[PDB]
Amino acid sequence: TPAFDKPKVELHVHLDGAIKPETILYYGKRRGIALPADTPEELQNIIGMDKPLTLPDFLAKFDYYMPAIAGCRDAIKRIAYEFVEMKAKDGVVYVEVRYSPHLLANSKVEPIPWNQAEGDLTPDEVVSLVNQGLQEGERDFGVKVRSILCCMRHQPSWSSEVVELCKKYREQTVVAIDLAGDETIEGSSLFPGHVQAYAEAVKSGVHRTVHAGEVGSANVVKEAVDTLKTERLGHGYHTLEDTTLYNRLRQENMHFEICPWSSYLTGAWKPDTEHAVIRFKNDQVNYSLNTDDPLIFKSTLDTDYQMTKKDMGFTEEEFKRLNINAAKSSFLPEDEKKELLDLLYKAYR
Ligand SMILES: CCCCCC(=O)Nc1nc(-c2ccc(O)cc2)c(-c2ccc(O)cc2)s1
Ligand SMILES: [Zn+2]
Repeated sequence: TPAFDKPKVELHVHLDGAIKPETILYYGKRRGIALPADTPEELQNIIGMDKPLTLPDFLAKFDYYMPAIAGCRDAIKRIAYEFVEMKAKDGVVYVEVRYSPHLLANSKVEPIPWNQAEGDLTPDEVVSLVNQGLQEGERDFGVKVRSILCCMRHQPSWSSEVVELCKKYREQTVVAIDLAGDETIEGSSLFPGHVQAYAEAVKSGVHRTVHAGEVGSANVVKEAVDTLKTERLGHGYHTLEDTTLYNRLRQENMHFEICPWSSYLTGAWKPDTEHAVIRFKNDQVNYSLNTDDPLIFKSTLDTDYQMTKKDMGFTEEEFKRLNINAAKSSFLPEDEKKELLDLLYKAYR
């Protein structure tokens, strides 16, 4: 039953919310971290969702699984390897994947993530292993992979390690910075650790994306654009609350990272209304379709397309239009960006 059986691209998906239950539950055994269940199927039920949660309830899910994988050096490279296959099974020819170095680390990170004890595995080593997993992954499954390192809203003191990690591992495989986390923290956009991590990126031409607009206000989005200088938005749904902001960003041909299934499940979208993507579709916006976290949302790429295929009208034409846009909007070098594009064109006709 796949809603769109063509090659796809995906620009908004998190490593740490795309681990197989099997693998989480594997490192749980392999190292003594007691999880809330012992066969994969009920993990995917506990560590998964089907109503709007609360925000507390959502973050706590991260408190379950993460410490099985974080701190373990091979679970790292492994979730990365497993990630890439997960995508070839979706039909994706190009993915940028994101995650926070920090939150798979247990050494040289204040504060130590997830309640872990100290350690041996630094933020910087984290990225290295992710590169390996992902780029072996590329070689066997046939996906083009870049990564993207996430700044965290509630930790602007990490942010500098993030842009500089970005610079340290550039195309190999890192292409962009992000800002992610609770976008509802008061003033987190303009916290100086972040404003400067983003000005560093401009400076040293690392590409940029931001979650804004998802669960937070139009002003979150403008801060993103005007102050952190994003090239793309993470979700951006609330953009439509500010008509000039929207209008301008339609003039600017900005890229919105839509996540349709993601958004219902978060409250981000109110099940009564006109889904924002339907607007973006009717106004010809530059958006892309994305799962965001397929673990928590017990989902796959096809699920997102299915939601819109059958709940919101979307045609094959449209589906194709948006992978196009997605490719165009990628943080790939320009030579490779047009190579993606021609793949997509030959496959699309
Ligand atoms: C309730 C629905 C709202 C959804 C929107 C939201 O706030 N998203 C978030 N993403 C992460 C996140 C980001 C990157 C990452 O690598 C892992 C998680 C959060 C996090 C979760 C736990 C935490 O300690 C801090 C932020 S909170
Ligand atoms: Zn996200």
